[PDB]
Amino acid sequence: KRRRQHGQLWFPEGFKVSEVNVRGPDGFTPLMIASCSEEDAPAVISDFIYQGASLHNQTDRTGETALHLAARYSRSDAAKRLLEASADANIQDNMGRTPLHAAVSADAQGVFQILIRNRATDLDARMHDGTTPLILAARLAVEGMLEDLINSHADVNAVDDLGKSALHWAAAVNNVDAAVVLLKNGANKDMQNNREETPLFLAAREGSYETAKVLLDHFANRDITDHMDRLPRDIAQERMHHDIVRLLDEYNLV
Amino acid sequence: RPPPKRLTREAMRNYLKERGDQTVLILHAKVAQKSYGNEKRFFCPPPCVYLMGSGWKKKKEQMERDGCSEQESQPCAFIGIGNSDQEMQQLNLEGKNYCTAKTLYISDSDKRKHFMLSVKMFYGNSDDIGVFLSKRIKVISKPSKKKQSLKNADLCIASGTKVALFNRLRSQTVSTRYLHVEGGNFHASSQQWGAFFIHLLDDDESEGEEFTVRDGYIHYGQTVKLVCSVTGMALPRLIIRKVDKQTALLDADDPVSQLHKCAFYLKDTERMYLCLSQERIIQFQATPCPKEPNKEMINDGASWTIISTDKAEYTFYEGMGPVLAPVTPVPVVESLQLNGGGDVAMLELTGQNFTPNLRVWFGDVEAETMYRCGESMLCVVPDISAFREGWRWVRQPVQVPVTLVRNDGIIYSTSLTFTYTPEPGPRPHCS
Amino acid sequence: QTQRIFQEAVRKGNTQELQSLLQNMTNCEFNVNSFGPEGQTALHQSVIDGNLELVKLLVKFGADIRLANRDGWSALHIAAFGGHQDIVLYLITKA
DNA sequence: AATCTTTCCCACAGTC
DNA sequence: TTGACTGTGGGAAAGA
Repeated sequence: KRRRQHGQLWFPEGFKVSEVNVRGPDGFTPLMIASCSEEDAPAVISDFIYQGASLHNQTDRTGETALHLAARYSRSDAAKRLLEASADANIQDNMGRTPLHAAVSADAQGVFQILIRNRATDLDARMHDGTTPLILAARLAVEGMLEDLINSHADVNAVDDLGKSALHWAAAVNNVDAAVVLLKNGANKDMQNNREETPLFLAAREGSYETAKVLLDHFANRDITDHMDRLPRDIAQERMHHDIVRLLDEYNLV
Repeated sequence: RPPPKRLTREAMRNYLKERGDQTVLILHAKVAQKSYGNEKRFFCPPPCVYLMGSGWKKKKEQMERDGCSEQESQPCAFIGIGNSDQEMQQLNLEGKNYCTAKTLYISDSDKRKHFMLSVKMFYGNSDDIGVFLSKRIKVISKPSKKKQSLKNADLCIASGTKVALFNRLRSQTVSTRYLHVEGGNFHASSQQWGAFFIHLLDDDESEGEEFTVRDGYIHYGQTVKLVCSVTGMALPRLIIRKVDKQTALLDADDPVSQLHKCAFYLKDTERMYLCLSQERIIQFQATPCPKEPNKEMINDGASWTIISTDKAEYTFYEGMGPVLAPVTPVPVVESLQLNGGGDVAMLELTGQNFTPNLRVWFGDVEAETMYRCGESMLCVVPDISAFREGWRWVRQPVQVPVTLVRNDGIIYSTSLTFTYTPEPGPRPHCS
Repeated sequence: QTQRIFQEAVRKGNTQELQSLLQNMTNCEFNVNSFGPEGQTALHQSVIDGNLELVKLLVKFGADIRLANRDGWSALHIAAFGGHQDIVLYLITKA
């Protein structure tokens, strides 16, 4: 109840009836640039974190902070002393990215292993489009980065704003290593999104042979209608994926 | 047969100059009343296909510059439901910029809960344009006219959604006159209709054009404001009231479900309700109120039936000449994210209807692109040297456009602009 | 005229003796903080090189520390990006 | 029960 | 003119 969407009036006949931390360009702070880069740069970041340094400073354009820059550029040494300096790990940028999201997207192995071992770090963080880091790890098919979140007790049965699950994206990109570990750690085999679609449907749409094979190994129900009563065989024959149809006609019946 | 043609640099510069977007627009309601047996209850608001965009005229020139008649160069359209081969009805665009499909029906033989309209388009000279689909439409048996509630309902009207209003004169099919806005004038045209935002307003507000909006689902007896989506010409505050049997009912706290015969009341305006006199809209008296203070006898021409409506849009352009492959997969980009920095500066694209035969273009620079899935694609940001030759590193922010290009050269337009982030230090990640 | 293009060409040699000699006699043109070819003063590119004696002599001879270069960054940003810890010491001490 | 969704069933007011 | 149809709305009937 704050915004307003104006227009322009119009009436029929007769209306009388109414009766030292230098701002610099953008939003970059000296500690941010220190975390972005015998060069004792880790020691430089350490000395920067002390004294009168403001850790929580967001970018004017991208909205990111110092920890976000340390996660994107894969500077794990900076993020170490940042977290030791009582920094925040649940700061949303202009796009909703938490530092964990930037660490997973940029394939920052060290920052990832440091963030999962932190207590206050959120693992079910939801961005603007609600995508969770556990979903990003399967979307980018980064090896090893997925199971470390599940062993850290992350929500595998999570949904985004649309309602897609981690297994949905694992079936879309055909990341067999993702879908296998998800289903082994208690992923819902027949979860329906807001559009009433199963992971097998998305696997058959984009030609995911191996992921559909794994879902059939884990006894996924082939006969689930979508919002238009289309079975995965229907979309497979529509997209002309004959081998997927043969898998839906032979492999692991009853 | 013509092979695929990669989009060149100067063709992209020409696109940046001219920008002849051949946009395709589809307005259609979100709810469809189902027909039983052999009946044929048509969609009260006919699906309206617009063809906005200047580049369309350019398409008229080039084809006519290659020996095509005015009848041959005119795009014929077909409308149909996808899952059934019950023949696509024909749409003609002789000298019009749009058209409405008013002879569509959905039989009970199709037990689908939702569906979506399919539009085939091709020119008279057999050159295919392609198949464009609209947003989903929900099937309904009968409007929820009873005293519904908010607990699990979702077919009511949210403040800020595109709606439409129509009329039915004494159960006559041809008497349907739709609400439209054109030339700064509110018309009751039986051939056109626009998208109307409906905003719930507090009982205490201002005169107009500036107001405190209100959230929540819309019920009867409240104060609403109607605003056309394109023109912007708004109406003064109105109060929606459900009517039945030429009698308006005001004392009602029920939610406004779909396909409802509502009435609009002006504050301190006696009983003057917004009615239609044949061709134009006029305020009508509706005096009798003898049975109950909450029962006003309103004359015919007043059963304004309300229905929500969505909007599908697909914009593109032919940057490498017309190709044989149809442009039926139109990618849309809802948002653009980041993936790394420095030498591994990558971008994640979240959208819909992506195709593996697509490549991103940072302005006029071709970048390496990977196809993750039909709604997500990764790309590598090129070096700043491609934009500024002498620059070894990003000095000041540079705003370039981001577009999508198919293998054949069909350039798709986006609304997002990439911005190179300025870097304090010179050489990054020297190795 | 020719004396103005001396510092912008002599600072690219990393010679402290020549700097101390040409600055002991000082100069009259009062070039002082002088934006170079890349718009970076001798202070900024001296921080880029990473030698504490040059930057200290510059700060000694009236070189303002809290000035933004042509692109908009101060002297602290380049010192933080380069990793030289000894430069930020004197950049913070001068405040 | 008091609501609700889903199928038929049938009389206006007009066009064919 | 009379004869065979026709989209639209409303109430009875049928489940839930």
